[PDB]
Amino acid sequence: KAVTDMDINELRKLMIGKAIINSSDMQGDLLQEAQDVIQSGIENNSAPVLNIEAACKYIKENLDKKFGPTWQCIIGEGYAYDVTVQNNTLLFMFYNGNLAVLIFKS
Amino acid sequence: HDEEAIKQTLRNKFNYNTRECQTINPSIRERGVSTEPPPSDTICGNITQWE
Repeated sequence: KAVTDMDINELRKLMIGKAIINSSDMQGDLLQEAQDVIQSGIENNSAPVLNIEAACKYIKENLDKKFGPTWQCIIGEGYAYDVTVQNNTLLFMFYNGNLAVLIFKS
Repeated sequence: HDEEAIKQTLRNKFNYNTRECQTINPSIRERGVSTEPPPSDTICGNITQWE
């Protein structure tokens, strides 16, 4: 039982609300506001089949009003990127399963 | 008394009073201010299903 009983397919099915943060470069108080908004927005726009474009459009509009005029966030199953951002303007957190989310302020 | 003397005589300390008035002016100063935005750094992140 426990970890041995658990399987990758089983783990994904068992928990869909688990939140994992891989890279943090933004102030913690700012991260708390951003994390609550992104999780709520993705679930609302997830629909029958998750849309990468749909999730980004909702996140981009919310972030621009929330902090600064030019805010760019990209979410993909797998990607390699080099990004130049302002100090404490980049937060990296990936959702449980094959979902990687990158949000930064330019 | 001459007419010119009478004209001078007509003016009196009580008859004519002269007051000097000036307006306070702040001293002009020259100052240089330089603004430069927060340092920005390049970040590269690679995400994989296993990671």
